[PDB]
Formats: sequence, structure tokens, C-alpha cells
Amino acid sequence: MENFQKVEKIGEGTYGVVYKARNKLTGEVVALKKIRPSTAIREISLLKELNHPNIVKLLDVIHTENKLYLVFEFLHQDLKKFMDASALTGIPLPLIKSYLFQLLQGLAFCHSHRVLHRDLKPQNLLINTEGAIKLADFGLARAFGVVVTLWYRAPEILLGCKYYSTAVDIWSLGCIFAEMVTRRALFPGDSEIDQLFRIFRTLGTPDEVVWPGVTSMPDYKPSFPKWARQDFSKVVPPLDEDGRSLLSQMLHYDPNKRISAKAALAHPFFQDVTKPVPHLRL
Ligand SMILES: Nc1nc(Nc2ccccc2)sc1C(=O)c1ccccc1
Repeated sequence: MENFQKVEKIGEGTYGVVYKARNKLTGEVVALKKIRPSTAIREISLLKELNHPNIVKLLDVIHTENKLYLVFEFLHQDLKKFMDASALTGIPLPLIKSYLFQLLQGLAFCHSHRVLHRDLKPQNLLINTEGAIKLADFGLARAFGVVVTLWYRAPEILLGCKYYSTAVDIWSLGCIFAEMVTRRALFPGDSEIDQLFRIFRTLGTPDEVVWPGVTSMPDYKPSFPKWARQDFSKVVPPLDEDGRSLLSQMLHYDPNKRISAKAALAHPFFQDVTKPVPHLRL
């Protein structure tokens, strides 16, 4: 657009490319997502009225010249870069806790407004110098669709569920939480089946006992290997028991048993939550 001065390309999203840009008139620095039905456009204009401190603000939606532009407030850095930058020493547990707590607040808010993210990953979790972290790049689905990171995909999606719930976001956030703690992706699959099987190898191959209805799912095969569940002490060793307890509830196979964001916020793990300042190199 002539209204914006693309400063730098900051990412290759899914629906499009994201640029750091400057508003020629106001001088405001923003994140501009460029894409490329009209009903989903409504679904979008709705995300605009989603105001919460832990959700990246969508400032403007501009549809023109066979292109859709989404203008977002600009955040300082993404969690993937911060995790990479913190790999030698690891993110301090208090900051990990603060970030998880805030993200749960953002999801509790989104979910209470019937909005699902669908594709949470470190790359779309944005942080600022003040210690805040915000959800960004919400996935629409049910519209534009019908390489890609599968590491944070909930099992029900991998098994072909056609209608996933708010539980898919809790699963993704649980995988992210584990990763912040161990400094290694929890389930780094390189294909849908490898992803699914890495989850099975760690949490055990689900069955009707722990996940009623799982054997009747679209992509479930009786021929799936039967792996036994591993202990969380080995899964996320540096995490204390309150953290492991919470993580296990965020990673329950059954979407209906999986803890909600609201309930998670009341977990004992957050009893001593604080809001530390991250050391950010910009
Ligand atoms: N607001 C915002 N700030 C961003 N800032 C930023 C700063 C430094 C490095 C990378 C991203 S990204 C970003 C996004 O809304 C976003 C859009 C699509 C995919 C992922 C993120």
C-alpha cells in the first residue's frame, strides 16, 4: 500500500506475509499482514472487537485490489526468537510462569467469546519489553483453506476431528509450556503420522479407556502401534510437581477432560505468579 512504508519482512505467515511497516501519515509502526470468502471477512471484523491485554490488537482491516491487509499493533519480538536467544540458560521459571498465566488469560478471554486460535506456536506469541506476552495471528479455518509446523497440533486434529474445540488451544499451549521449560520441542514431528506417533510414544497410545470414542475417529487405525505412557518426571524434568500436574491436564487426550483456560488459571501452579521483565535484545 502507498499508505505504508514496508520497513522489513518479519515473517511468512500462512495466509500471507507479515511486514514491519510505518504509517506514512501517522508515523505509527505496525505489523502488516498481506493476504493473497466475504463471510469470513465478517469473522475477521469481529476479531477487531477483541480487546484484551494478552491479545495483539487488530487495528485495521483493508480489503482492496484482490488483497486483504490486516494492520496489527507492533510487538517487539516473538517467543520463538526469545526461546532461541535464551537457549543457553533457559527462560527463568518465573517468566515462564508469567507468560503461561497471561496466555491462559488471553485464551480464557477468546474462548469465552467463542473465538478459537487454532494454530498457537512460539512464532505467533509476541512479547514486549514490559513483560507482557500476547496471542497473535489467529487462525480462521472454516474459510480460506480446504513448511507448516505440526509440533503443537492437538491429537484430535491429527486424527481427523472435523469440529475441534477450545481444547485444541490448551493442547498447543501445553506443548509450548513444556518447550519453554526443557528448551526442546515436546513433540517435534515432521509429518502428521510422525507427529501423532511422537505424541503416542510419550503419552501412550490412546484407547477407549482414556479417550472414549477415539477408535471411531476419522483417521484412527486399529493398526496403530500400542505404546505405553511415559512419566512426566522424564518428560519435563525441571518442572516442579505443580507445573507437571497442570501440564498433564493441558495434555489430556480427551478434549473433554483437557483443562479449560479458566480452570487452568486457578491451578496451584500460579499461586506465586509474578510479572518479571524479560531481558530482550532488540
Ligand atoms: N503484531 C506483530 N508484531 C510482530 N513483531 C515482530 C517483531 C520482531 C520479530 C518478529 C515479529 S509480528 C506480529 C503479528 O501480528 C504476526 C502476524 C502473522 C504471523 C506472526 C505474527
